[PDB]
Order: sequence, then C-alpha cells, then structure tokens
Amino acid sequence: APVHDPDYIGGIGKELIVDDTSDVTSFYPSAFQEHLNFIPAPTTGSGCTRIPSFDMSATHCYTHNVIFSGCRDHSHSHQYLALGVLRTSATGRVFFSTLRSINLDDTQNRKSCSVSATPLGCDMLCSKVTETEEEDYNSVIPTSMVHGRLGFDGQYHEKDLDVTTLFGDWVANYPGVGGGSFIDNRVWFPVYGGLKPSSPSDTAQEGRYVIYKRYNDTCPDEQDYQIRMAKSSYKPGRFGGKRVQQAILSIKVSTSLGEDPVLTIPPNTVTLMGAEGRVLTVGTSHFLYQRGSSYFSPALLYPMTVNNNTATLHSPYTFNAFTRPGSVPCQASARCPNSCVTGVYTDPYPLVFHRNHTLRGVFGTMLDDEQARLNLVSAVFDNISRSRITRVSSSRTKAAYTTSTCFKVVKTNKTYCLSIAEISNTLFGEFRIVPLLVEILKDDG
Amino acid sequence: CGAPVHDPDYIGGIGKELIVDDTSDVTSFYPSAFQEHLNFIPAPTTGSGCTRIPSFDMSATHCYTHNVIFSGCRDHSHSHQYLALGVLRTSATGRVFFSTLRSINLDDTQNRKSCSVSATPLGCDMLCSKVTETEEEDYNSVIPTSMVHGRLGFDGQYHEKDLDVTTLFGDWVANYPGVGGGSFIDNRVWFPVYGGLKPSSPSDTAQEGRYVIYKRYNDTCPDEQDYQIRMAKSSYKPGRFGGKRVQQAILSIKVSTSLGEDPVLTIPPNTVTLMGAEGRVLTVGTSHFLYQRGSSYFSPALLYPMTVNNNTATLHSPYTFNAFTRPGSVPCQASARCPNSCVTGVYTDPYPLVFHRNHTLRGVFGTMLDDEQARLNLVSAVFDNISRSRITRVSSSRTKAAYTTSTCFKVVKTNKTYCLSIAEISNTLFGEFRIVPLLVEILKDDG
Amino acid sequence: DVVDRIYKQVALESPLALLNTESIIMNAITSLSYQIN
Amino acid sequence: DVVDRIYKQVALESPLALLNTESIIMNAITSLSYQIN
Amino acid sequence: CGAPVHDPDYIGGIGKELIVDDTSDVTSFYPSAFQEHLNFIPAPTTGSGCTRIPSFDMSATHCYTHNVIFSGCRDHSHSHQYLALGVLRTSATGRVFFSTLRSINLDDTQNRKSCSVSATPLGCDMLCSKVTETEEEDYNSVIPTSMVHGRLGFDGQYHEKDLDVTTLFGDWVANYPGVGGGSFIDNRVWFPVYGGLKPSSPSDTAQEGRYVIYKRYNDTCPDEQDYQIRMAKSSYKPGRFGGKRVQQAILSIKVSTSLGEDPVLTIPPNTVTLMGAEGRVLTVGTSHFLYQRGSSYFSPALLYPMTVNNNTATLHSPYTFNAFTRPGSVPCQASARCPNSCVTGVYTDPYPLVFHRNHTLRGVFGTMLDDEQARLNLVSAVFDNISRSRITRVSSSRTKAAYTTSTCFKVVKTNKTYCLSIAEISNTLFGEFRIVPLLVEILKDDG
Amino acid sequence: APVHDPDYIGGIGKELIVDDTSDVTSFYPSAFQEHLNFIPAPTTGSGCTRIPSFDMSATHCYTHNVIFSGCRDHSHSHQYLALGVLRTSATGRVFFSTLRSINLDDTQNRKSCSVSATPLGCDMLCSKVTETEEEDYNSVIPTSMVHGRLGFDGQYHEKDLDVTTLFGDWVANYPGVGGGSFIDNRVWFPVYGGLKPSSPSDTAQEGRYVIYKRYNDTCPDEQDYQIRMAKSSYKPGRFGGKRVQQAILSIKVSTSLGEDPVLTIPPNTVTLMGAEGRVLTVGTSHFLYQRGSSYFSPALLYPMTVNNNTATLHSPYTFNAFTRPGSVPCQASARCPNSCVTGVYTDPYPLVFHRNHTLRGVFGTMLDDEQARLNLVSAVFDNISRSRITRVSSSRTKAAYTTSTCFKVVKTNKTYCLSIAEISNTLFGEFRIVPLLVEILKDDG
Amino acid sequence: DVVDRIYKQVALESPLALLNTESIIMNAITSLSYQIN
Amino acid sequence: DVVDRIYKQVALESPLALLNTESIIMNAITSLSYQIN
Repeated sequence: APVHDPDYIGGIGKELIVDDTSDVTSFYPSAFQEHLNFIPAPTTGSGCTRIPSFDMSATHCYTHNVIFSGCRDHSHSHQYLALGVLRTSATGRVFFSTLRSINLDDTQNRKSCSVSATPLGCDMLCSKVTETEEEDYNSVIPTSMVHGRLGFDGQYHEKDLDVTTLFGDWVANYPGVGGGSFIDNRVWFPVYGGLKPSSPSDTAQEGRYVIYKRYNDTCPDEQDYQIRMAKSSYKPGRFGGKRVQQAILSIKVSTSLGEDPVLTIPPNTVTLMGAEGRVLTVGTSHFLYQRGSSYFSPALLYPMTVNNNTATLHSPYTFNAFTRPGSVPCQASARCPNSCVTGVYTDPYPLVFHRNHTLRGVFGTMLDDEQARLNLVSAVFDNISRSRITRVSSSRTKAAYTTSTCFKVVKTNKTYCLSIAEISNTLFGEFRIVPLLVEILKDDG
Repeated sequence: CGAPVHDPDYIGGIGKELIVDDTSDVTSFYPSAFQEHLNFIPAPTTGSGCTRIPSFDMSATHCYTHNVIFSGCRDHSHSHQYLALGVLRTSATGRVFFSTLRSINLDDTQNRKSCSVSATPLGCDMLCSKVTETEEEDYNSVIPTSMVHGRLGFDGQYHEKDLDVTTLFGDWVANYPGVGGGSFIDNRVWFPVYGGLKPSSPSDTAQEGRYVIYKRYNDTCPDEQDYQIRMAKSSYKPGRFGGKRVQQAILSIKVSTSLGEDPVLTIPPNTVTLMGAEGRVLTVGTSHFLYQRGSSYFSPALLYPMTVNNNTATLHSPYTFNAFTRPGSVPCQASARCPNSCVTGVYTDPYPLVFHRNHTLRGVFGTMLDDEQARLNLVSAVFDNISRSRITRVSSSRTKAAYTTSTCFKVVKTNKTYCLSIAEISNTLFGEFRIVPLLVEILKDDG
Repeated sequence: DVVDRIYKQVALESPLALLNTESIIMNAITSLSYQIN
Repeated sequence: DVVDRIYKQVALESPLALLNTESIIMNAITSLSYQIN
Repeated sequence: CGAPVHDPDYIGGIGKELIVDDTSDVTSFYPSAFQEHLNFIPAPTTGSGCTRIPSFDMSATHCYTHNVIFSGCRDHSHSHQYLALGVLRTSATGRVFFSTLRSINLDDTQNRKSCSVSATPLGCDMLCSKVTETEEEDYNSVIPTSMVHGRLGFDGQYHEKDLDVTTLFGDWVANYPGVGGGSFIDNRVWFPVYGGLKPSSPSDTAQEGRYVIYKRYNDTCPDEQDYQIRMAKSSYKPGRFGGKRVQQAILSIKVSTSLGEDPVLTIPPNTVTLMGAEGRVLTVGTSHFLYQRGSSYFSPALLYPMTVNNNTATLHSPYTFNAFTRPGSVPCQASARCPNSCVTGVYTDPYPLVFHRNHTLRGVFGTMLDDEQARLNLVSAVFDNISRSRITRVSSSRTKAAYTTSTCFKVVKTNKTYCLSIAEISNTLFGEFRIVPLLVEILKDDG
Repeated sequence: APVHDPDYIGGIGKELIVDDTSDVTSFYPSAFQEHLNFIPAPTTGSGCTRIPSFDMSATHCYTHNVIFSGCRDHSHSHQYLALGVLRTSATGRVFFSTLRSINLDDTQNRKSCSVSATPLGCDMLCSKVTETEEEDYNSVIPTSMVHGRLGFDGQYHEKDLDVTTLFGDWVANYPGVGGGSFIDNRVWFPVYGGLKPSSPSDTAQEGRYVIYKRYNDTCPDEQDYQIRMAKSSYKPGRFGGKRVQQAILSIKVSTSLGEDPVLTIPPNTVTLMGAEGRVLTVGTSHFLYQRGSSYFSPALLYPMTVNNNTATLHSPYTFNAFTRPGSVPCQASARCPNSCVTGVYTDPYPLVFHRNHTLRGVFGTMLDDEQARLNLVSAVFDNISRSRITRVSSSRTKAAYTTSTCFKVVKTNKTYCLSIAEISNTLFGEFRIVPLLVEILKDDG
Repeated sequence: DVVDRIYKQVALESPLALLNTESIIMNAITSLSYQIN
Repeated sequence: DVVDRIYKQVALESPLALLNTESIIMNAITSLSYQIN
C-alpha cells in the first residue's frame, strides 16, 4: 500500500500553473536536472530498451520493451513494468524510486503496451503479435490482446481478452503506447489499428472527416482537391487501402482483470487518422493526445468526456512550434492535407490554465527538424509560440519517443516536469530511455 | 519492501569453490556469449552526470556502490555516491537477475572518492575516503586522508563515522581504499587500502631495504641481477609522486552497531607485496585472497593468498595468471619482462573458479582489457597459470575501459555456473561512460 | 583390510551430508526471513 | 587392530548426531516462524 | 508476553542422554532431597474442584496438562482441562524454576478425560478422548470412543478437530490416550493409546494365539510351563471387561497447521507388548521409548525401545527395572512372580539417565510408590536392572498417589543434572488431591 | 502496558452497590466459585506460603512469603510478586491471570510486605529483619526497610530506605502486610512497630487515646478503671512497655524508587494500638483497615484524607458480627478495654453505599470463633448484623489471614468478590493461600 | 601405525565440536526469539 | 597403505567445513535479527 512522500502530497494529479495575467511562453525549462535514474538500461549489445509508457496518480506506473538481436526480431521480446513512488531525499532532492518491479520474460510477445495507475496497481494493455504490421493488415483476424496489472503485493496477473467478439470489425488492433488514464473506475487506453472494409465499424466512418489548418498559413489547394485528400488520408497507401481509425478502450479496474471491456470508436468528423497516443486526466480535465502521424504535425490534444462506459472527443487544442517532423509533403511545416504515414510520438503535458479552465499552454519535449527524427528539445508552448528551451544534446541525436508528465512539490513549492525520451546518442549510447528531469521558471523574477 | 535474502534457488550456490577438478583442463571451461538479464546498476539522468568507479561484494546479500561525478566526469571537487543492497533472484521462467532491494544515494557536499563495499551480516559496509584535492597534490600533503566507514542496513537507513586518521594513518601522506570490494571475515570487515608513506616514518623505515621480484612464465629478463635488484627496489617509490613509498595495506574494522569500531591497519612486508595499488579482499569457500592492481611493472593478474590472524592478516607468495594482463605504458606494458619503476595499468578482477581438492587454486575468471598499452577492448575468459580460454568480446568497436570487477556464483536448482563481471565501459553502443553488469554462463569443452 | 575402502565415505558421503544439512537449514532461515510482514 | 572396525562407526554414529542436531535446529527455527503475531 | 524458549542456561541441556558411563555403578547416582523452586501446576480454588491426571513433555518448549474434576473428584460427567505452554528458566540467583508462558483452560461442556501432551515445533499438541460414560460401560459399547487432537500455540490460541473414529478406531469398543505425554518424531506427534477390541475383528484376530511372558531377576515361577502359557494368554482379556482384548497402540498424527492430520494407528504384536495400559512415548537423544503402565501381572517398570518406520513404529524387547515396582492387588502385587490375568497397578515414569556409549540403557530415574498392594508412600530414586539408589521419600506420613511422571534435564552453565517428577499426591500437608512438581538434583557417591 | 479485559472495564476501582431502599444484610455470598488459581502453592514439605498481600487498579498486584524448614527459620525466606489482569474466558468465566511475575530468592529477608498497584507497576514495601519481634523491640536501632516495584517490563528494581533518619524515633518498623493504595501520586503503605521511650514521636502520643464500645453491650468497668487500661493498652506487656503506634508511609511513584518518603503518625486520640492493616481507595473514598489485635475485636475502617504528602484519619466505622477471635478478656465478644496483643488480620471490603456516600455495609471473610483462629466464613456485614454465609470448610480449619477485594463485571453486570485467605486444612493442605471467589446475590429476587 | 591413536579425535574432539556449533547456533536462535517486541 | 595419513584430514578438513557452515548460518541468523523494523 505505497504512496508518495508528503512534500509531493497534494501536488500530484492536479492543475499546476493557473495564471491569466501571465504570459505562457514566458515560462521555460531549467537545464537538465540530475537525479537517481529509475529506468533500467541494457545488459548487452544485443538487447535494447524501447517504447516507454508512463502514468502516475497515487502511484507511479512505468513500462517499456526490451527487443533482442540488435533491436530486431519482433518475434521475441520482454516487457518491463515498474510500480513506484515520488520521494524527496535527505537533502530534499527529488527522485523517483520504484517500490515494485516485474520483467516479463516469457515466450509470448507483448509488443505495443500502455500503462495506467489505478488504485489496485499498475494496469497495462498490450497486444500479442508475432508478425509485422504490413502482414497484420492483411490479417483475416483481429489482433490478440492482453490486460494485466502489477499489484502492490508485487504479484502480477494478466487476463487475455477476446479479440474476435470485441474487435471483430478490425483487421489489426493495438494499445497506443501512451499512458492509460483512470477515470470513473474505468481504465482508459488509447488504441488503434485498422478495420475490415465494408464493416459495421467501417462504413460508419466513411463520409465523416475533419480538416485542421495552421496558425498564420492557409492552404493553396482547392477544396475539391483538399477534401478529396483528407478523404484519402484515413486509408493511407502504405497499408493497402484499409482504413485506420483511432479508438479508446475502457475496462473496469477490479480484482478480476479484463472485466467489462467497452471499445469507443469516435466519429472521424472530430478525429484524424488513428495513431499512437496517450490519455490524460489533469485535475477534473481529461484528454487524448494523438501522434502527428498524419498530414497534420502540430501537437494534438482532444478534450474527452465520459458517458458511463463510453467516451466522446471534442474539438482538439492545437499547438504550433511543437511539430512531429515528417515526410513530404506532411513535414513539420505542412499547411495542406495529404495522405501519408510518418511522424513521431511526443507527449504535450497540459500546464498553463485560465480560471476558465481552458488550456493556455502545454509542456513536452519535441524533435526540432523539418523531416528527420533528430534533435530533441524541451520547452513550453503556446497556441502559437514556443518558450526558451533546453536541448538534450549539442551533437547529432536520434529520437523515437518523448512522453512527459508534470508534477509539483508542495512543501517547497517548486514545479518539475518528467519527460521520458527514447534517445540514440554517442554519450548516452544507442537505444536508451532517459528520464530527463526539468524545473519550470518565470523569466523575469 | 522485499526480503534481503537470495532466492532459495541460490542456496548453496553463493560464495563457494565452484568447479573442482584435478584432471580436467582449466582453460577448457569458458564463458558463454553475454546473457540478457534485468539490469541493476543505474545509468545517469543527464549528459553531464557520469557513473564510475564501481565496487561489488556478495554473501547472503549483494552490495554494490558506484561514484557519480559531474561536468563530464571532471571536477572531483563534487560527486555523489550510490550504495545499493540487493539479492540474487530467479524469474518465473527461471531467468537469473540481480534485483537490489535497498538503495541510498549520498548527495551531501562531502566527497567520498575511492570507495569499496563489503557484505556483512548487518548490511552493506562501505569504506570511502573524503578528498577534495588531487592525488598528485595529496602526496605532497602534510596530513593523512580523511576516511569514512559507512554502512547501509536492511532497514534502508545509512550511518557512518570518520575514522581518526591522525593516529591510525599518521604515518601516511595519502590513504585510499582499493575501490575493489571489501570482505567479511572473523567478525570484521577487511578492506584494501593503499597510498604513500611519510619518508623515514616508523612504517616507512620498516619497509626500506626490501622488495620482491616476480618473473613471467616462458620469459626471462635480460637485465643484470644487480641491475634488477636496484630497479626493483625503486619500483616502490615511483617518480610520479616524488618517491614516497607507495605501499599496500589492509584495514579491518570490527563490524558492529557502532561504525568505525576498533580499526587496525595491516601493512604487509614488501618482500611479499608489490608497489601498493587498487585491489580487493575476497573469500571463496574456506580461503581468502587479496587482488592487487597491476599498477607496478608486473603484468599478470595477482592473488596473494590471505590468512587472518586476529586483527591482522598475512600474505603469502601470490598466485599469478600469465595470459591475464593489464595494458600498461612502457616499459610496463602487457608484455613486460623485467622489473621497473612506473604507475600505469588497470583494475581487472580474477575471480577464482576451478579449484583443486588440494584447496589450491587452478584457474580464475575475469574480463581483461586485451591490448598492450592503452586500456581498450575488454574480453571475458577463463585464466590459468599459462593460458586463457575461448573468449567473449564485449564489443567489436574501439571501446575503452576503467574498471572490471568479477564474481562468480551458481544457481543450484539448475546446477549451472555463472559469473557477474561489472565493467566501466565507454562505447558508441553503450554510452560515453557506462557501467554494464555483464553476465556469462560457464561452459565446458566436448561437454 | 577392506575397511579403508569403506572409509571413502568420510571424504565422499560425509561432506556432502553436511552440505545438505546446511542447505536445508538455510532454506528454513530463508523462508523465515520472508516473514517481513 | 580392531580399531579398524570400531571407527567405521564414523559412517554410523556421527552421521546421526548431524541429522539430530540438524532437526533440533530446524524444529527450533520452525517454532519461531509460528511466534510471529 | 515472554519468549517460548528455554533460558540459554539450558541450551544443550534439554532432551539428551544425560549421564554416560560404562564403568561407573548406576545406582551410585541418586536424588538430592526435594528442592524448592517456583511452582507452575496450579491448585484448585475450592474444596470441590480437584486437579488430576497430569501429563508432561518437553523439547524447546515445556508442555503440561492436567484434568480438573468436581464434586469431590466424582462425576466424570463434567470436567475442565488445563493445558499450559512453558519454558525452563534460571533466576537472578541461578535458581531453577519452571515458568509457563502460555496457558488455556477448557471450560466448555465437552469432557476430555484421559489426555496427553507432546511438545511440537508448532506448540503444545494434545490428544484427549471425549467420554461421558464409565470405562466399564465403554467396554460394553457398540461404537468407538470420540477422540480430539487439539493444540495450544505460541500465539496463545487453542484449536482442535475430532478424529474420525468410526474408521481409524472402528475395530475398538473403547479407545483412550495413555495419560502420559506424547512425543514429536519424524515430523509427527506420537501418542500412547490403549483400550478394548471388538471380538473377532480384523485387528482382534490378528492378535489371537499370541502373547509374551516376562520373568523377574533372581525369581522364577513355580507354575507349570503349559499352565503359564495358558494364563499368560488370558492376561490380555482381563475378566474386568468381559474378555475383549485390551491392547496397547500408538497413534501418529502429522503435526501441521490443520489438526488431526493423516492419523495412523500402530497396533504392535502382543508377542512384544503386554496387556495394553497407560503410558508415554518418549525420546532421549537419538532413541525413543514407550512406557507401559504395570496394569497387567508384570511389576517392574518397562521401556520398550521404539523405532519409527514411516507412519508406523515398531517395538522391541522391553527394558526392565526390577527394583522399580508398582503396587498391585494379588496375585499381581509388587512381588509378582508368574503370569496372570488382572487389572491393577499405577503409572510411574522411568525417565532414562545413565547411558552406555553402546547407546544402550543402563539406568533410569523415577518416583515409585513403594508398597506391595495399595498405592502409597511415593519415593524417588535411580533404578537399574537389579537395584535402586539411596532414596528421597516424599513424606513420612501415609500419602496415597495416582500418577507420577518424571523427566530429567540438565542446566549446562552449572553442569548440574536435575529431574522433574510430577506426582498426584494426597496428603495431610499438601492436600486432599494435589499435584506437586517435585524437583531433585542428581548426585554421585564418593563424589 | 497491560490492562483488564473490557467486560471488567469501568467496574474495577469504584463503588459497587449503592442502595438506600435496600437492606444491606439482605445481600449474601454465592457458594464458592471455581476459577483458574493464580496463587502458587508449595513445591515441597519444607517451604510454606504465607502473609499474602493484594491490590488492584488498572493492574492487579499480588505478593506473598515463602518460609522454609516447615514454616520456621525467619532467618531465610523468598518473596513472590505477581503483576496481573482480570480476564473473561471464552465461556465468559471470570479468572485472574498474572501477566508478569517475579520471585525474590536472594539471601536477604523481606519479612512483612504490602503491595500497591501504581501506574508504573506493582509497588511493594517490605522490611529486612533477621531477628524475631521480641528481640527487635529491644533493638537499639530502627528496622531496615525496602521499597521496590515490578515493572510492566517484567524487570524488578528496589531501593532501600534510610531507616535511621526517617524512623529514628522507632525501635521497630514494619509494613502492614495489607494492600497499599495509590492516592494523589503517592503510594500509601500501612506501617507499624514501636518507638523509643521518651522520643519526640513518643511523648506526643502520651495523654492521647480513644475508647470504642460495642452495639448492644456497655462495659461495667469504672472510667478511672477503663481509662487507666485503654491507657495501658498502647504499650502492651508482651513487648516490654514500649509503645506500639499505628502509622502510614507515603512515597512518590516515579522511575526513581524510594522517592520523597513522608511518614504520618496520626494522633492516638483517633486511633488504637498499631497493628497490621490495609489502605483502600474505593472510588473517591479512602480508608485504613486496622487489625483487631487490641482489646477491640469488631472490624475497623478509618476514613482517611490526604493533605499533600501527609495523612489524617477520622472516626472509624464499626462492624459487629465481624470479629477477630482473641485471648481473654480481649476475645471476640469483649465489651471492655484492656491491654493485650492477640488477634487476626481480616479484610472488610467496603460495599453498600448511601447516596450520602457514607458506608452501609462491607464484605470480607471472618473467623467464626470466640478465641481460637478457626472456621473462616464469608459474608456481608452491617453496623450491627451479618448476612447469610458461605463456610470455607465443614471440617476443622485453621486460618491466619483473609484479605478481600471486590469488583464488578460491566458487560454481564454481576458482582464478584475475591477474598484471599491463608488456610490450613486436610483437603487444602497445611499452609495454603487460596484465592476464594464469590458472587453477590439479593435474597428475594 | 601411530595414526589410529590420533583418530581418537573422531570419537572425541569431533562430536564435542558438533555439540558446540549446535549450542552456539541455538544461542543465536534463542536470542532472536527474544525479539518478541 | 598411505590411506592412513590421507584420512587424517578428518581432523583437518571437515572440522573446518563445520566451522564454515557454522558461521554461514550464524551470520545469516544475525542479519535476520537486524531485519526487524
């Protein structure tokens, strides 16, 4: 029955910075703080740690993947799940210390995974796939899926899910790799995949769409041109014409794992091509982040709502200057809608608030580049602008994921943000997940 | 949470003579390729902080400590120190992994620099040395070197007391731990110590006009007998520090609730020991050994058999392993033949595996940096008087190294033998300065 | 005569018999330490 | 003479004293694991 | 409160072969006068309630139980039962005393009557028998006798389960414990059992046409060989109960968290055992014994050496002590020579003291009621094949007795040997029916 | 840190039966109840247990003496002190179980002793005397004295007291063997002895006196006859003319034993020849019982008061029908005052109360006989009458002491009284201390 | 020769050496059980 | 022949294995008495 040190007590799962009088981008990250690292690194030049997932409530939940044979051979892999708490050191130094940990080494392959912090432990939603995507989209059956939890007891239990009846309309199905959220007794996982052509869940998603545009730029393309693309986007070429729809799954947290699954596929009127993403609850406000894998790069956060066991997404917040770099003409600066799949997962943690409770600004680490996945940088962002920053490295640095969660310490009253990133460097090493710690500061004063 | 005792799978497997055969050929035993287990020794959180100088020891509890420096591994003037207490476990699928059940990081201003851990019934004992200045400077000092005896308990709390060094160490200009693990024997912790002596002190003059000369197997020195006897004498006062005698010592503090209790230094005759250097006091089964780093002219790995009297230990003519070398600068290099004055070389643990029923040592395991001069290309293998086994390379790239520390246990349930070999490696794949707990399975030939 | 040869046990059976009574006692002690509440 | 056989109790008597003091401890450690409230 | 372990003063002193000498004369060892220690076994609160039928056993924990009857020790129909868990201690001045750290009294309606305690790792185990009717009646029964296996733990809580007697005991008309302590061996409690057998049952017919005849030392029976063989046969079906075979048994329940686990009865051949009676299964050092009360024609104290197979035990030709007698009614009296049918005699424990290195039994300690016929004049002494030591009388008055149970330990610190001998005595000084834990120091002659 | 079972909680140290409408002697003892005996019996025909002392507050304190060589040789003896709690059994049966016990076997002789229950343990006041009384009264020095406590820790500590400065006026000094009482942070012990002729404490007690008479009888003796005796009583012949004055000692209960002794010798205007006795606190009311060792047999209880560290006794309650048997003409029925020493210690526990809070009746076991100490019987008594009864034995029975303490169980609401007696019988044995348990009952209904 | 006679230890020193390692281990276990809080 | 002396290690080697497995336990029981919070 673990829980955080008192200094943190009260400042964990709630709204951090509320100012109207403030100027959001006037907040900036401290240079990178030095704490005790909680994320295991590799024991070998063979195995590599990848695809991190993080969530925190009264407990801090973390999981990542260990592939083998130099980050190849999906066929096999382990999975790491840690359950932990935020502590202050004797000198008051912030550090994360995991109180309970389990590494899944069995022959089965959990591939994508996402963790959530629930009162009963760290819940996890993974998929068991022995094959590549491209083949999985030619699959005549939906993807196998598991739900499991690491109890405070330290014992770990997992219930497999019935993917045929639940997912029947889908050719492939995956967790979003992001964080899962505990809302109204349900664990809410980001999910995605693709679904059978001419299926109840398919047709319902045809003739429904949304086209988002950027701040100062406006697309040259005709609407009979544009609309025909944004149309062409939801069933991108790379994967053969099958439609890829975003989704959210909701299970009940109980001593019985895999209880009462309800899958909510929103309308594509409000939502773009399904990608990886996280679900967040800050205070009373819930959101789904979606990877920029489609034509639109800028950071995406959808305010979401609970209707009983179901869910509905509303008009998403847009953040420019926070951009997944992409292939053309989907790249970081793209104004116009097009069909593509490329991009990267970057967590935009909501930060600055109006008393309105709408969202002034968010903080996360992005990849600064037009096309390639390179040069990770941390900062806070505005509907338009970006703050001063802290670069992860001054040398060439390759990235895959950055997932951020921010918390404040009460007793001292200083705000810090954890942004977990998957980096490839000369100093850090090749495939390495680094729990970067940062503090927030007003500019003048 | 969790119980500070190795999973029963290990009961009977930790801390004993592992492989015992007279007839079999030691070097036919050999390491598997590198295994993948769950990793304990933590890496840094930034591109500044760097982990280094590791120390490890294990009994019923596994103790690990490593230093965390900053500003790109510069500015000694500050650092933290990480001490972890842990257990050897087997997974649900039977996989070996080291899980550390208790840890404390020391962030206070004070700098403990060279530090070594030992596994004692009461916790993890540690012997560090608080030094704000440079080794070169320190040897010019008019005072000894502050030294702490700390411990981490199973209650997860840390304590320590500063040894009174003006008496215990009063004859020394500089006093450091061996960075290699300590060992619990006869109700006391026993740590490696080394440093310089105040010229013409009691403990300095006791050591004058004495020395030891060790020669290699198929190789004999051209140098004139008298020549060597002279240069071999000068080996103990390397020109680096001005020629204060740099001597190997061992300190034994009584392990008890009150730290730093009744410390007694052991300063062996240099008719046995070489020029003092880093090292480890270890026990396998019923016998204890001191490892000395190759910092002097002598290339081959050494274990001086150690016997303990009361508060004092005695050292006997050392074991030697000829294919097991440190690299060194000339004419101290890996191929070094004759005696000489120098300070160079690297810390590589020769953990004993194959034993005679004679209870005499046949062969050892360790990761040696294989190269003549620089410290590069770490490789694990089994070593013997003359020869080394088939090897496991750590990588195919240029990868430098600082320390490697090896200890071998056995999971009894499966009756398979393993070796943990911890390396401080610097690499493209792993990272700039990174500590990797390399795991290996020991195998035979022809099966 | 034909006696020594049955003493091979003192260096054979006997020590191994100690290693057992150790291993089991240790297993006992081990489980017991698992009592941390 | 005759001391040959009389010591062969080395494989009879002592291997017991072991087993006996073994069980004494084991029982005493067992009763202990029951003394935790 | 308090820890259920004998003061360290006793470590190495409890439950072993106490005095071992081949050359010395057993009977030259002998009891001191009666010592004064602090008293454990509690006396009654009224002139009605009366304590009786005591049982004792000790390992690392000391277990004692005695029955509390009412209406002047009449009306079996009701009673309580007192089970105490305790430790051997030494005072500040070094005085020996038994302090009982945990006790429970059983006041529920149910009557456990004949009961015996054993010391097991998990607590004090007890085997009682729930009987509302008379022994004479019970032997006329068409059903077995309800039997409980209870235990008191170190958590001071009591539990029990009724053995299923229609199967286990199905061949018996009446089934009782020996009132003498049980013993823990090979991960099981082993209790003495005795009673009648259903005529012509499987276990009855197995015992027909068989018997044992034991004769005394300097004394030989006049009776014709055939005569004896006949009367010796009839000894097993005493006229008291109508001639159902009254047989000695031992039951072993597995000691575990769940009581009454896997019980297995041992019903030895009557070529070894006499007509069944009260008794105790005891272990001293590496060997185990069964005591049988003298209830048949045989006067001298008996210990059948007991060896345990798996769930079954086997009995070998009994030890005998000729100067150690029960009194008995004729022609069963203390001086009894030949075989005969009868039920008489008394329970007196022969606790083994002097041993051969042969590991064979020389002499024993116990309090015998010294008299031919009635049960009177208890006296403690050391006994031997032929002879008894100098004695310690319990009193100079006419004092009757029911049970005496003796076990001998040694305080190792002082290296002095003691014997606890518990007696149910009836006296002017002590009281009507009173249980007195008599303590004695064992001494030598000529020192 | 022990304490009683809840069923007793609330009913321990407080007033038991309050009725004006009632008739006191209409209450009677149940026959003798059967519980689990807490008082150790002898291990031998040599040693004998004698001189019991009992007290209870939140803890139950008991101590007695073990003499040797067939109840002879004062020279040596042990002392037993038990610390315990009142428990209910599973079937609800009342029993006393001592949770902490210590037997003092050392060469020193604590002779008379009295125990009190204090928040810090069981406090005890004994004397160390190696000689008989008759010789102790020829003593040129006061009697050595000890104060000690059995902690809940089980550890026992004892501080000797300075008898010369404290007791200087006394030739001999002893604890009253009764119970000690905890009042206003002081342990209050009954004490007695005799004091040096012509001493500050002596002369003050000359010319001061009290003469008590019985209910229906009035002495024939002249006052110039009587007054001259009651005079002659305080310095009885047996002991050589030395005056024997009752007394009470008060020590502070603290981690430091033997702290701040203050000895209070009351005036003999209010008090008779000093004897053994107990000090009791029931609810808010305090009392000193005094043995009937002098000319006046009937049960004696003095209401006492605390002035800081000092004490003052008031007019004592009288109970007829409760009579220490005595030698002539001091015997059980004696009307007239005379000088004698004979009698017996019998505890009169206060029971029935007026709302006035004065004392209607008391309960204890007495010895029914004119002269000899024989035939112990339990009952409740009135200023005049006595109840129905329960006899301890129908055979010849010798007694020494009876000390009673009464308590109620709340949960069940039944009142029981423990009367500890020192008996000599054929059934019980020779010198035997038996914790007789009794219940109280209304007569009709 | 002159060898047996130095084996008197196996039945002399040896067993007594077991009794010690028992007694001490037991002392250990004993103290430990004194930990009942 | 020669087996005489070679077993006399009965008074050398094994009396150690005892002392060693002794201390192993003692240390393991000691560390345990430190694990109580």
